[PDB]
Amino acid sequence: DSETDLEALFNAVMNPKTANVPQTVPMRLRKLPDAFFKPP
Amino acid sequence: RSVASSKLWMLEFSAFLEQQQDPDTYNKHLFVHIGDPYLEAVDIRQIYDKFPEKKGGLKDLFERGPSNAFFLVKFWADLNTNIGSSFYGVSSQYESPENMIITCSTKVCSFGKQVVEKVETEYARYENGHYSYRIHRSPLCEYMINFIHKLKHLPEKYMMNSVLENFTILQVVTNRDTQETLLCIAYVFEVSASEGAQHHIYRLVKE
Ligand SMILES: *C(=O)CCCCCCCCCCCCC
Repeated sequence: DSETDLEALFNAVMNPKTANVPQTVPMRLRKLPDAFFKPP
Repeated sequence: RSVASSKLWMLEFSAFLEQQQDPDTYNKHLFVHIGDPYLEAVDIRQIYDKFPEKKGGLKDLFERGPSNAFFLVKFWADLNTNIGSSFYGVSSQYESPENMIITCSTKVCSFGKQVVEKVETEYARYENGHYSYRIHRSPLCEYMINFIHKLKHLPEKYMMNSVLENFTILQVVTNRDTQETLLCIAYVFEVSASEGAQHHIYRLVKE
């Protein structure tokens, strides 16, 4: 496999059943500023 | 002057698509744009996993300092545009009290791994009691053009944000001769929902 595979990146979201990418902590679950996800 | 160390200020940053309708008619769409005060702080450790590691990576750069050169930019990218007669470009402008030769490295990353790097060398022009540096209409690399195409062909908007969770850009502006970090900007992305492009700028700190 390759982490930098562009097709794999998009396939993971389009076809979740066949996802083969690293598993990550979503940004919204991190210790980040209050308005980090609230646009100005 | 938000994105500013003691030695360099980025006054402008824009990524755009320019479409030539005819020889005298152009349509420009901005994907993202930036154009003294203290900024909100982000614990840099919260984002190390999203950027290159090892020597020359974000941790190594941050530890070497100076601490006031490191920034995190959260972009809401405007993807609402018609995607032979297209030019994808990035423009940026900087100011410094010093006459330097600068190098700008821009690394595109997936899952914190470097995919592509663009490296540009810029010389100073004297301007109104300071020195100005401009990267003018730098061609967007093919990877980024490909990425944008794939994003727009995603059936749903939530899918775009999901992909963008693991897409980052690291910009490191260096004094070519001294290797001092003049600016280091970490970029993270969501897609704009409100109808345009927006941003938050943060200072990166040790804890
Ligand atoms: C190739 O040359 C890589 C250099 C990247 C320049 C940074 C431009 C920022 C791209 C805007 C992201 C919009 C997609 C959501």
